[PDB]
Amino acid sequence: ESYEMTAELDDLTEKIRKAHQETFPSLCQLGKYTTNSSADHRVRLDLGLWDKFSELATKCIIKIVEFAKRLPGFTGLTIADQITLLKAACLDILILRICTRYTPEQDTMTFSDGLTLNRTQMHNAGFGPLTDLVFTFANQLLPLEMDDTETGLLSAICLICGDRQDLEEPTKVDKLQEPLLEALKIYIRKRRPPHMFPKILMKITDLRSISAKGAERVITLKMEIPGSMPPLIQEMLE
Amino acid sequence: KILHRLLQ
Ligand SMILES: CC1=C(/C=C/C(C)=C\C=C\C(C)=C\C(=O)O)C(C)(C)CCC1
Repeated sequence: ESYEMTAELDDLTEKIRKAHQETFPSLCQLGKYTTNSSADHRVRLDLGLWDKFSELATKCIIKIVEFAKRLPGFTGLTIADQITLLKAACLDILILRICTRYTPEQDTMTFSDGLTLNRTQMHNAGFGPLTDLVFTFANQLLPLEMDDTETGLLSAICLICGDRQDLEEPTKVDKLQEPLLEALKIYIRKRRPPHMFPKILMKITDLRSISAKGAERVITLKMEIPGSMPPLIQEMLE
Repeated sequence: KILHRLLQ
C-alpha cells in the first residue's frame, strides 16, 4: 500500500491523460444513436456508411494530430520526424481508440459523434476482412480494464517510437518515449495492485499485426469507392 | 500537405 515519490512522472501522466480525454470523447459521456444502412447482412461496401465512416475517420485523424502536439516534447522534434511518427502510428492509434468504444454485450463500437454500429455494419462501412480482427482485439482488451490515462499513455508510447524508418533523430525520439513507458509502469502499479505492465505493452505488438493489414485495406477500398480516398487518410496510410 | 499545415 506504499509507493515512492514520483512528482514529475505524475505530471506527465496527467498531461497525457487530459490530452487524450480532450481529443477523444468517453463512451459514457457520449450520446449514442443507431443507423441501419444495412445491419442485416454483410455486403461488399455500404456506400452510405462509407461516406459517414470516412467523414468520422478524417476528423479522428485530425484529433490524433491534436493529441500528438499536446504530448510533451513532440513539437520539439523536427517537422519531418513528427510527420514520420504520425504516419507510422496513426492507424495503430485509430484501432486502439475505436476498440475502446466497444460495447461487448451489444457487440457494437461507437464513433466520436455517437454513431454506434454492429459487427456487420462495421464490415459494410469499410473494415471488410478486418472486422473480425479488430473485434477480437476489442475483446482481448476488456480484461485489462484500461482507462483514458492508460489509453493515452499507450497511444503516446505507440506514436513516439524511435524504431521508425526515416527518423532523422531517433535517439531524440527514444528519449521522449522513456518517461512514457516508466509513467505507464508507475501508473499501472498504484492502480492495478500486479503484472499488467508487460501485458499491456504486448498489446502494442497485437496492434501492429492489425495495422499491417489496414495498409492493404486502403488499396482495396480505393478500387471500390466512388471518388478518391479522403486526402488526410491518404497522407496517413500511403 | 495537410500534415504540414496542421503541424505548423
Ligand atoms: C482510416 C481507415 C481505416 C481504419 C479506421 C479505424 C481503425 C478507426 C477509426 C476510428 C474512428 C473514426 C473513431 C471515432 O470517431 O471515434 C480502415 C482500415 C477501415 C480503411 C480505411 C481508412
